[PDB]
Amino acid sequence: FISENVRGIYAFDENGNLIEKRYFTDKPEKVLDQLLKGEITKDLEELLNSLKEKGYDEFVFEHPELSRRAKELGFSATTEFPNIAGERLRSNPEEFLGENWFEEYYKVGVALTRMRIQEQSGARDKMVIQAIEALDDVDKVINLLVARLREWYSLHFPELDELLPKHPQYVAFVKTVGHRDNINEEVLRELGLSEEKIKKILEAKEKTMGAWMDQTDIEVVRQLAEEIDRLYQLRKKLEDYIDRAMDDVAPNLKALVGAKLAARLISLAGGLRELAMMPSSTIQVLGAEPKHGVIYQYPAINRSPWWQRGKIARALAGKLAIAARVDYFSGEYIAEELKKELEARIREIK
Amino acid sequence: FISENVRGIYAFDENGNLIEKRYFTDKPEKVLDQLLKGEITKDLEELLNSLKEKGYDEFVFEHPELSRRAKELGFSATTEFPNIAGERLRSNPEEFLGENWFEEYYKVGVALTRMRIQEQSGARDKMVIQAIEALDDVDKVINLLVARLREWYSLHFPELDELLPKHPQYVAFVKTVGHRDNINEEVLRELGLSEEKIKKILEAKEKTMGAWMDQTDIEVVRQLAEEIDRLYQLRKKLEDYIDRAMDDVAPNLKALVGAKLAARLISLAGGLRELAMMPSSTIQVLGAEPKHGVIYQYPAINRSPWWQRGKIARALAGKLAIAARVDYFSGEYIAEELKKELEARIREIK
Amino acid sequence: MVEVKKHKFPGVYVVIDDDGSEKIATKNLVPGQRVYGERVIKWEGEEYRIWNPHRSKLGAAIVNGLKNFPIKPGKSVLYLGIASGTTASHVSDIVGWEGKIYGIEFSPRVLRELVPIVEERRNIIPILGDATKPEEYRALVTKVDVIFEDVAQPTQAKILIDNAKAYLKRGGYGMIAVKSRSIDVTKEPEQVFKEVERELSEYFEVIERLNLEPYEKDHALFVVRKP
Amino acid sequence: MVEVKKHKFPGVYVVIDDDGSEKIATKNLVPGQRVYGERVIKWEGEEYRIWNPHRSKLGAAIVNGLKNFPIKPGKSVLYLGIASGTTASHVSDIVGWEGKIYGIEFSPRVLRELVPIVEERRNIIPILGDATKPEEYRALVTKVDVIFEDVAQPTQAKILIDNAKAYLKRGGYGMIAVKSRSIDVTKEPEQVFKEVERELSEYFEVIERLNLEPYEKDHALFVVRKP
Repeated sequence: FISENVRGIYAFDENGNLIEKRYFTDKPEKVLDQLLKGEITKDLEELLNSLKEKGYDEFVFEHPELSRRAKELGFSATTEFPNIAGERLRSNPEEFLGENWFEEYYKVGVALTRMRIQEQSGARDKMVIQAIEALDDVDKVINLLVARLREWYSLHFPELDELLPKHPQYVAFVKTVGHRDNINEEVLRELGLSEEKIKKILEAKEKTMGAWMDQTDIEVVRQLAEEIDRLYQLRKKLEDYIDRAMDDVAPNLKALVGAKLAARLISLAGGLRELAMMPSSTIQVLGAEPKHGVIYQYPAINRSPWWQRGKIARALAGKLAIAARVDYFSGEYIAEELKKELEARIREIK
Repeated sequence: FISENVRGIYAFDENGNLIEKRYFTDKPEKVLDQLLKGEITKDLEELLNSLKEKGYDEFVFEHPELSRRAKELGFSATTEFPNIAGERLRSNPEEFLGENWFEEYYKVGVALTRMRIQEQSGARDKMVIQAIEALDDVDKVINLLVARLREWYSLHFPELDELLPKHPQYVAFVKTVGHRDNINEEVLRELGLSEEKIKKILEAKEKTMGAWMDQTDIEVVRQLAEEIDRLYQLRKKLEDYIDRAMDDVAPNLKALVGAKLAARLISLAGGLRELAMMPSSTIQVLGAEPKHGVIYQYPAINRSPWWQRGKIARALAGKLAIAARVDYFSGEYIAEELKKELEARIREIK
Repeated sequence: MVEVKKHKFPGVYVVIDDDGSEKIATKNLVPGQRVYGERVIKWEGEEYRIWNPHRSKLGAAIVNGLKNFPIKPGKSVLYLGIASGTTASHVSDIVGWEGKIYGIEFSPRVLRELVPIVEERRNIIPILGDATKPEEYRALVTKVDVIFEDVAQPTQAKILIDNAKAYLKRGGYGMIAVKSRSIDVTKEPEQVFKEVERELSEYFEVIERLNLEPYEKDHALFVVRKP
Repeated sequence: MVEVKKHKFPGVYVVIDDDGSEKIATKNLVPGQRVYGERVIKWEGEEYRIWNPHRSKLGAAIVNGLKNFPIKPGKSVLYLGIASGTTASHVSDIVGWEGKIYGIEFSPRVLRELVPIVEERRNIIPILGDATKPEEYRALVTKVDVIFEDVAQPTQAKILIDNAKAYLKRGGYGMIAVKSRSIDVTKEPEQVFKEVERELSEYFEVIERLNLEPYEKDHALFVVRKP
C-alpha cells in the first residue's frame, strides 16, 4: 500500500497498481530523514487525507513507528515489510523515476548522507566536553533561579510552594496562570495536575495568607518564569547536541553506556585520547571520590546490591577500555559484540 | 503650533486657528502617558507627516524632549511653553471637546492615574527585596554562562577571547556572526567595534589556530549565546521593576540615593520597617564588612578621597534616616528639602 | 447645644457645639462620605463637615482670620500638592458641582488614597504629577481661576509662578502655604518670608499674607493675583 | 619485471612483479584516484590497482582460491558494512559504470571517508545506516543482484537474511564474511561456522565456504543463493 522512494511517497492497491503518488515538497533529504525513521511529514499526511476521500480506510506502511503514528492520527494502519508498495517501487525504479533513476538515488542518497554526517573536526570531543560542562552549569542556574522564583512568588501565594514541589510544574504555574486569581479548574487541569492536587490548590487559594500583587508586580515574576523555561529548553538542546556529536566522537562508548554517560567519561578523562590511554582499573573509579565511580550509574550496576556491583563495574570498565580505543582510532562500530559479552558475564555474576 | 489634550493632538497656526487635529487611536491614557513625558507616538507622527505634505516645515511643541525627538526624526522644531496651541486648547476646552469637556478630562485623567499608580500591597518592599536578590542572582548566572561561552567558542576561535573582553560584545559576536567564517567588515562594524579592532579581529581570524566547527557544532553554541542575551534582557526588566516599585515603596529614599541603592538599603535591612527603625550610625555601615558601607557608592562620597568621605557618609545616613521614616509612614515627598540640606553640608566638608 | 450659621465666605460655615467652642465647616458635597475621619453634624436634613484647622493649612488660615478667599463656588482650581485630599475635599464642598479641581500629587501611594474618593466626588481629577514640571500634565488640565499650592519644595516660589504663567487665568488668584524652613533651614523665618514675598511680587500683586500660628510653626499663607 | 594478465573472474586481474611474487588487482575505474594507499601499476596506458588481501577480506578470499564470485560487471550490489570503501572500491572497479553499489555503514566518521571518493566514483551511494534495521534505508536502495556483508555483529546471520528477503533479487547471490568470535567468543570456531551455515541454509542454498587463513584468524566467507 504505502512506500517511499528518493522522489516521493507512492500508493499501491493490492495488485501493484499505482493509486496516487506524491512528490516531496521540501528537499528530498530533509523529508526522507524523517519518513525513514518512522516520523510523519507534511507530504505523507496530505497523501493519506487524499486516499481517505477516495474510499480507503486500510493502510500498510513498511515501517512500524510510521503506521503507529498513523493510527493515533486517525488512520487505522498495519505494518508489513516489505509491503507490496515498496516491492514494486524497488523492483522497477525506471517505471517511476526515469531512465537515469540510479543517478537520482545517487543524488539524494549522497545529499542525505552529507546532511546526517558532521564534517571532520579535530576537537569535537573537546566540544562534547564543553556541552557536558554547560549542561552542569545550566542545572546550577536553573536551581538558583527556581529558588528565587519560589521565594518571590510565595510572597503572593506561600501555599503553592509545597503543593508543587516539582520545579517544572511550579514554573509552568507562575508562567501560565500568573496572578493567583486566574486559578480555574481547567487551567490547573491543562497543567496536568492530579484532580486531587487541583483541590488542595484551589482550596489553599481561598485561605491564602499571601500579599496582594498587581499587574506590574506579577509581570516581572512571570519574566523570571519564562526565562527559567527557556533555560529548560537550552538544557534539552545541550542534551540533543551531546547525543548527536557523540555519534562522531565515540559511537562505541555511546552504545555501551549511552551518550551522556560516555560524554561524562571523556570529560572526566580530559579528552577521548586520555580516556583511551586509561586501564580498566582507572575507568572503574573515574569521576568520583561520598561520591564513587561514575560508571556505577550503569543500569545493570545500580539495580544491584553493593556486593554484586564491583564485579560488574570491572566487566564494564574492561569493555569501555576497548570501546574507548577503537573510538579513538577508527570509530568502527563494534559495541554490539562488546555488549553481548558484557551481558553474558553479568548473568554469571548473578 | 502643536499641543495635546485629553482626546488628541491638535495643530494651530500663528493666529490660533486649527490646522489639523488627530484623535488618539489607542486608549487616551496609553497615548498621553508617553506624549506627556516627551515620547513620540504613532498618532503624533502621522499628524506631523500630514502637516509636512501641507507646506509646513516649522513646528513647536510644549515639551522639549518631544521637539528634540522630533528634529532628530526629520522635523526641524523648537520648544515653547505654553505655545499658542496649548494656550488656545486650554482656554476654550468646549470649543474642541464639547459641553461635557470636563467630564472627559475627568475620565481620562482618572484612567491615566490608575494606570500609573500601583495598587495597594502589604509586601511590595518585600517584593522589591526579591527583585534586588534576583538581580544579583542573574548577574551570577550571566557570568557563569558567559565564561562557559568563552571557553566553548574559543575551541573554534581562541583569539577572539582577548580581543572582545567586554562580555556583551563577545556574546553579540557569537550570536550574530556565528561561525568564524562569517566575519565580514560590515558585520564587525554593525556590532560597533572600533575600526581598529575590526582589524585585529579579521587579522587574528586568518591566523586562527582554532578547530573546525560545522553547522551543528555552531548552532548549539549560538543557543547558549541567545540565552545569555535573554538573560541580559531579564536583568533590564528587574532593574525596570525595581525602579517603578520603589516609587510606591520609598519615593524619598529613591530620590536621595536612586532606586537601586535605596532598594539595596531596604534589602540589607530586611524590610522598609527595619530600615526606618535604624539610626544614622547603623545605616552608615549597612551592608558591609574588604567591603564597607553600601552607601559609600553615593556619587558625592565616591568621587572624594577617603579622608573626606566619612563626614559625608554621616550627613547622608542622617538624611536617609528621615527619608526612611517618612517613606515608611506616609510616602509624602520631602526629598527635595532633604537633598538641598545635604548638598549644602557637603559643600562645607570641602 | 449644636448650632450652625453662615460665614463670611461662601461655602464656609461657622459652628458652635457642646463645649461652647466655635469651629469651621463646609457642606458635604457627597453626603455620607468621609475623607479623613472628619467630624460631621446634620443641621437640618443636610450634612456639614467640620473643617479641622489642625489637619488643614487652608483651614487654619480661615480660622486665623484669613481676609481674601478666592475659592468660591463654581471656581476652577489647580491644586498643587493635593496629597490625600483632606483640605482639598473642603474646597470641593465649596467650589461645588460647577467648580473643577485639578489635583497634582507626586507621591503615588499618597495620591492613591484620593482616587476612591473622586469616584463619587467627581469634582476632583487626581493627577499623578510633579509641580516642578507643569508641562508633564499640560494635556490633563485647563486654565483655572485659582491655583492652590502646598508643596514641600525649596523651589516653592517659582513653582507657583511657573504653574501660574501656564494655567492661571489672567487677573486670577493664587494661594501658597509657605514653610520657611523648606526654603532655607538656616535663614530666619521672617528673613525668608520677606524674600518669598519679594520674588512673588515680581510677577504677582501680593494681596495678603497670614501667619498660621498657633496651628503651624513658621508658616505663612500668601494670596496673590495674576496681573 | 612487472607483468599483468587476466584472471578467472571478470574484472579481476593477476599480476607478478619484481619480487617474482604474484598478486591480485583490478582496473582503476577512476584513473588517478587512490582510496587506501593501494599500489597502482600502469600496464599499457591503463591503470591497475593491486587488491591487497591483507586489507580486504574479499581480496583474501579470491587469493585463497574462492570458487564462486557473483560480483561481475554491470551487477548491482548491496554492501553492508561498507566502512571506508577499501574493498568496496575494488567491487566498483569490477562492477564498472553499469554496476551499482548501495553501501551501508553505521559509523559516520568511518562512512565519511568514502564520501569524497564517490564524487568521481559515482558508482557507489554512501548510505549512513544500520544493517539490523533495513527499513530505515528502504527508500534509498533497489533490489540488487548481490548482497555483500561484512559487519562486526553477533546477529550477522539474520542480518544477511533480513536484508536478503527485502532487497535481494530472487535466485540472487549473497556473500558474508563471518567472524567466529563475533557470534560467540566462547564457542569453538568450527562449532560456530557449523551453525551459521545451518541457519543460512534455512533460507539460502549455501554454495560455498572458504576460510581466510593465513590472512584472517577464524574467519569464513560464505556465498549463498536466494531460492
